[PDB]
Amino acid sequence: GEVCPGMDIRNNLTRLHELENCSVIEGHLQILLMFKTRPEDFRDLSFPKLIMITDYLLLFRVYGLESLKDLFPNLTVIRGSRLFFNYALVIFEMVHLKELGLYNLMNITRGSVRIEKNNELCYLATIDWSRILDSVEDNYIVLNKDNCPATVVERCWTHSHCQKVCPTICKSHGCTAEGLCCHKECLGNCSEPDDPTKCVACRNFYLDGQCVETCPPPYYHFQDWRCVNFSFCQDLHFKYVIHNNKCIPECPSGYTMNSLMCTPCLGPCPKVCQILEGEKTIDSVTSAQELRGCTVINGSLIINIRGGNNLAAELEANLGLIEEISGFLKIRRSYALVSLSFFRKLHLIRGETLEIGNYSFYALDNQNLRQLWDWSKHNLTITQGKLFFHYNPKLCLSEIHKMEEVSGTKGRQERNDIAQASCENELLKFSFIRTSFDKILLRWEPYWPPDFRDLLGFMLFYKEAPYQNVVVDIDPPQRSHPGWLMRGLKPWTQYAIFVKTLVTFSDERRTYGAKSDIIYVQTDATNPSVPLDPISVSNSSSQIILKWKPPSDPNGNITHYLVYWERQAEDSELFELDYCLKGLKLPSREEHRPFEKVVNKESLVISGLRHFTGYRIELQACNQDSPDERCSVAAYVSARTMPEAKADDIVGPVTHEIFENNVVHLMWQEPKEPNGLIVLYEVSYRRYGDEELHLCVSRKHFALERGCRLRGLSPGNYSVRVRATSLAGNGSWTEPTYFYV
Amino acid sequence: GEVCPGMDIRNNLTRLHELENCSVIEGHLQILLMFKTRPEDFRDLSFPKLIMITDYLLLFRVYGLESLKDLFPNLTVIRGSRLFFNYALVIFEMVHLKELGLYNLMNITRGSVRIEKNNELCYLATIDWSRILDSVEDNYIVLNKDNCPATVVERCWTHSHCQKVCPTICKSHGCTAEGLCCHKECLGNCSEPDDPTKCVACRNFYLDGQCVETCPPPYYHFQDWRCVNFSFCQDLHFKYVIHNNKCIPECPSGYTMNSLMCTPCLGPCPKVCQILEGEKTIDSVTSAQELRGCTVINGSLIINIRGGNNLAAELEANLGLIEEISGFLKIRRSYALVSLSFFRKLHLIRGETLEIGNYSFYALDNQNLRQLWDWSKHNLTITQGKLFFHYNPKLCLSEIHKMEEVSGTKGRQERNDIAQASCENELLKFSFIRTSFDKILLRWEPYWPPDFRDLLGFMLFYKEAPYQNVVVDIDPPQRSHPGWLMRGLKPWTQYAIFVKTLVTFSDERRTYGAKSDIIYVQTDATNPSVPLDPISVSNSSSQIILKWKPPSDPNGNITHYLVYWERQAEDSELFELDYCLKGLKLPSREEHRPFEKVVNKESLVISGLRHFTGYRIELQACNQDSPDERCSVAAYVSARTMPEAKADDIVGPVTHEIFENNVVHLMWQEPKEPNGLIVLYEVSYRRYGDEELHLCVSRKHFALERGCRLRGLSPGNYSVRVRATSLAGNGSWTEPTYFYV
Amino acid sequence: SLEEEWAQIECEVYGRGCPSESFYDWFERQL
Amino acid sequence: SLEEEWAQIECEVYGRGCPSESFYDWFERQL
Repeated sequence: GEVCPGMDIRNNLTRLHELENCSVIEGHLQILLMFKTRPEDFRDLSFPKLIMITDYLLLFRVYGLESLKDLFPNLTVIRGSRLFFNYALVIFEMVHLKELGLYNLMNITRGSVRIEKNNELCYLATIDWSRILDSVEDNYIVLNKDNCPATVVERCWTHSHCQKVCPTICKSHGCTAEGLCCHKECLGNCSEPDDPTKCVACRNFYLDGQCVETCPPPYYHFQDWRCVNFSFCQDLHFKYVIHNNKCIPECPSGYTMNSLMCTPCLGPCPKVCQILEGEKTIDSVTSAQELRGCTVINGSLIINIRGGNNLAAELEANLGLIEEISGFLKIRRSYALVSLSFFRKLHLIRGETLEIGNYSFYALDNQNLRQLWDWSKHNLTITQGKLFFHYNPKLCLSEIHKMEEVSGTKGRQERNDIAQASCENELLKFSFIRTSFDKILLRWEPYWPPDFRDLLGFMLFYKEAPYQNVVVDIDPPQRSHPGWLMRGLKPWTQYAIFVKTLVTFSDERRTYGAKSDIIYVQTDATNPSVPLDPISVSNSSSQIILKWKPPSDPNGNITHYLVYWERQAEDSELFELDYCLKGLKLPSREEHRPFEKVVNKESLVISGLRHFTGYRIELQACNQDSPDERCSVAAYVSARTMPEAKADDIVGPVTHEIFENNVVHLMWQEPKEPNGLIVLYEVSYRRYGDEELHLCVSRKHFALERGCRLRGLSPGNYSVRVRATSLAGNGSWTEPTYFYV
Repeated sequence: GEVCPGMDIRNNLTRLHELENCSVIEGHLQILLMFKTRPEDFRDLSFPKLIMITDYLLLFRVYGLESLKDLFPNLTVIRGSRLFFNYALVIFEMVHLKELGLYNLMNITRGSVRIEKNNELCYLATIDWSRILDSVEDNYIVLNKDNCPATVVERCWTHSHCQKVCPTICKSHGCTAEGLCCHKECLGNCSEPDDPTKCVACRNFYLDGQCVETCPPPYYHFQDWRCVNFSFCQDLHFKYVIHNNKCIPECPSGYTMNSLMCTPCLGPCPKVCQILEGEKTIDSVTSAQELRGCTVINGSLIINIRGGNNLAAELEANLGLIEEISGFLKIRRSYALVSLSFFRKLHLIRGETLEIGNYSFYALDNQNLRQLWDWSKHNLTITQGKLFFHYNPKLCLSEIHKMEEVSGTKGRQERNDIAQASCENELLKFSFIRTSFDKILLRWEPYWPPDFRDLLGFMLFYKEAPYQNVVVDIDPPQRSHPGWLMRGLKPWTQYAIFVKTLVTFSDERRTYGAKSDIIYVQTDATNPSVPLDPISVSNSSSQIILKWKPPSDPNGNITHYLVYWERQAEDSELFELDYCLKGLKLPSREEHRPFEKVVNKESLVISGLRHFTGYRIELQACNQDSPDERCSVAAYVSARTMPEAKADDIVGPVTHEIFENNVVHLMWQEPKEPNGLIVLYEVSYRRYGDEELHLCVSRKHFALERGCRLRGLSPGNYSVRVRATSLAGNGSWTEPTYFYV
Repeated sequence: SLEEEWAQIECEVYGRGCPSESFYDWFERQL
Repeated sequence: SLEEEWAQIECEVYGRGCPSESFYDWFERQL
């Protein structure tokens, strides 16, 4: 059959007759707005040749129609390549339709079904769309009048046609009247089962009367449903491109037209933007937004923005991507515009279209246009046309001569082509520069115009310039070298400074004055900022890891970090307090000092530290090493080493002395190297046949009694065990001393 | 004698001969730079008539002179009204002088003496300046060759003249050869003692050949040394004023010339500032600084500032104080100038001097001058001359017509006198305004020029205007009422809003567009800020005074302060902890709640509170009363009442029970209403012939034993006293319970 | 509130678009 | 430092005046 594009048939049924020879519609078919059609107009109107619709089918306001079983008897597959609001089948407001009648449709590859507001429409609840569409949750079929196989009730569409159901083994390939599955590449149905050439539709692609899963080279996929040779795509190109074996109408993003395959071309994609009759005036942000991404322009550009606000950033973002101009360039009546520097990629002007009077560049009524381009690094090329310069006081003959030399149009301009203003032709130099950590002194040679009265002072412009890719009034000097001093500069910062003189535009030839060159001056360094966030962790018994963040203000190139540490002595009150009573809630935690220089590092490790010993780590940053290091103030952090697990164990033989009156004197050797200090000693003694009894020996008690002295002890065999209580926790009980009294 | 002004004699000695008839110099006398004079020129050169010098005497580079005993024999008083660097006598670099010789000087009323670098000068250490000057600490007499009364060494000046010393009783009035004191009004000396008419000089003032302490009316003091009539001062005025009976050359600050006494005239003092040949051009801040305080100008003003920076504040501060202009006014080539509004007091232009061509007001080359004056409240008067308006695009015919109508020069201007620009002649209105606490919606009727393409959008200007004494781009509407919304407005703030349309200046008659009127819109109020700094003090036992500061953000008119209070319960652990052991360090410190509304007040008083009871005072501010008060979040402060001084005293009869085995059971009644709670009870018991013994009863002990139970008590007579220890401190001991066992 | 009204007027006079021309809207586009 | 030098040059070329014409200066004013 013949392949045809999509139609939008309305008003009259004559345009429908073009479907008589179409078997596949490469597009969408819409049928709408017939208020005169009657059922007598549709009795023998049929299009059995049509089978598959690529995009979608739409029916709207169709009067006189009652069923599609005659109009579209053999319509089988709706690919749904392009969807009408995610619908491949739209049946809206059918006043006279009584049934769908489409007894050959079996699969809708993409899209949903919307059947709404169709009065008199029946045989809808008997349609099983689940076997047609992979997902039917999006189907919107509401507000209607609503032998054959039965699915979860019988499925039917007409009084004579049942709903065909193929076996699950056949999948979506279809089945014949006998139920045998079609070919794996068959879609819809098959005149002969298991035959790719006999498929009424192709599941993946159609080529040479056959159904294939892909288009072999050199054939490329077309409309995601067929395969076409390169010749057809090329013919379509001349009133289409090739990319990934697809004859897509246009290349994707990031690709350029390589004379017929798309080729990557980085960001800037060479494209020919065709202007309406080759003429367009830019006056607003939205006007320039239409030129987004353009690189080659097939027309002339006229620039006239009647604004008043600095919109240079937006213009540079939108424009500046064009490299060649076919036509002429005109600039006129630009008030807010100050320069043409935002024309980033503007290099060549072909000038095929010229302004009247043989002009390629036109300039008029420029009230603020002082500079054209950075001719030191920007190059401009002009092919044809003459330059125009008139009524532009802000632009003087120096810039005009520079641009004429750059373009190469020296012997191309005649008379009258070229006719408060910063046009300092003369040059100034700086005589003496002195720098401080925050103060800068500048000195330049004095300048005197022929009429010294025209001089009205100087303008100094300063700004912080980290990169070299680039408002103070100074009184006129009295009638040697004028100078200035500034103090508001951050240390270790680069500032761009240029001085502009102030001259009076007299009635005669005004002395244009002298401009000083831009210079970059770096402020002197000083003491850096404090390194905050100091964390010191005892990752081991005697190992301390210290981490910190670099200071907020480097104030120069940081050379190193100066670290000090000092043993932190515990409170003396702990050596005199008694804890044997109730309330045993134990709180658990110039001179030269050992110093470290952390160089090219952000962490430090400290070893050889006593267990459970506090330390006051002091941190400073220094941006200087040999000459009297400039270091910030001290940053203090407390670090405590983890105590030993054995320092709390009592060692030494426990000695006991028995008096005549059953008085026991207990001598024990304390762990002379404890976990900081021992608050008290815990003793648990128990006679045979009795219960354990607890006792506490304080530091004062241990010092005065050299241990313990129990009095009034009953006869029997005792057991003596002593536990040393330190800050790290309870220690280990002594060996059981057994004595009989 | 005759009175003469000051002289500055130099080069030649001829000009000295004018001193022959001068007895009093009303000024200073300087004698300098004679390189030809010789001692033979001064042998009989004398001026005995001269007596007193008002300001000072100066001698410099006087060659040939050796002594002043002949030149100035009778010079007696140096008043020092005007001092040469605080010196009334300067004797600098006398090469040939050998002695001062001024044997008649006796008092220097004001100033010091400087005698430096005078070689060959002797008889200096013998001069006593203390009797001459009140203070001689400022005398600078360095680097020189250096019968008679003796003062702390004899005082002399020449080989024949002694230093006259008057008795202390004579003070500075002088004394004759007999030592008798002169008259009380005499100064210097007196031919006849005690005679005001015979004084060689007047201490206070001189009048009619007599010395007086003040000038009686109508005579006024002149030069602080004499008295003159009003006729003399008036004659001096016509090539002087009267103020406080003083013929001062000029009136003091804050006074005006009342046609001949100075009269107060508030700040603006009417003064005639005479311009050099009646012409002056203002182009700089220092140029305008010369016109500070001027009110009436006798000349013409030309204004042309070739600057580029907004210096309107400085110009308004300096200028704007002038009310009348005798000459013409010209404005030309003003770039940075935007308006003439800073001419605060400029009302009348006399126009006596006119620009060539019969022009009083000239205007030319005004590149930014958009407005002249606020003609709604500012009035301008032009007497003569014609207006000029040319090459001023920023000023249009509307302002010109307004100023012509205001001045009253309608029928005074001929042809050619009057010839990107904000000149919106048409008016706009706002259609709908909606306000929120931080958001404002504006709506105005659409505007369409005859050429809608010329419209390029709208400009909205907003600023916070607390007083009515007074930058957003809006896209053009599509081809009903355009509107805008803003959200960055503080609550309860007034903002001034006016919308300006954007139109294109076409080649033909440009449509000037329409401007919208300024409006003031106040943002809606909201919940105010938190009232910080809450201080609550128990000024009494049950009185709490609460003070706070108003919230930082009122967010409306604050209606009242909402205050809540709640009893703060103490920690329960204090009711279970035992404190009888060592370590007696005592730490000393929906629902409806009682609320208060502080209205028109910043402090609150709370009564009826239990002693030593904590309270959590909650404070909020509300700018609303009836309709669902908008109150800020709670601010919490802790207040503790001062405890009672008697609640810690134990009351009730102390009971004791004696057992058979000398066991004592003590029952006491605790102060059921204590200062918060009682931590423990302190008991001190002492038998006769023994020492006091201490005991503690804890809360647990008191609860379990219902008091105390002492065991093992020796026979004798005991004394029982119990003290209750509360948070407020130690209580009062119980009555001494005496029992014999 | 003010946000919804501002959005409504923005779509009414500036045509940024609170409504997107939908399945329904295309039909009265044809009428 | 830089402040004293800046003041010196200010009085040297702009004549704001670090020195005030003194007792001495008036004499060489006459010479």
